[PDB]
Amino acid sequence: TTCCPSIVARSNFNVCRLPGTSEAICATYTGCIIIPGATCPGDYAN
Repeated sequence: TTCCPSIVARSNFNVCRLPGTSEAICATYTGCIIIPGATCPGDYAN
């Protein structure tokens, strides 16, 4: 599951994913995070 800190970060993440870039690389690129659960925390609300 991916969780993003802000709207901008999520939008950036989605563009990063368009060529098929691994989630983990898009995460460090944007500040989004990958978690094993389905429940994003309040400080990664987007």
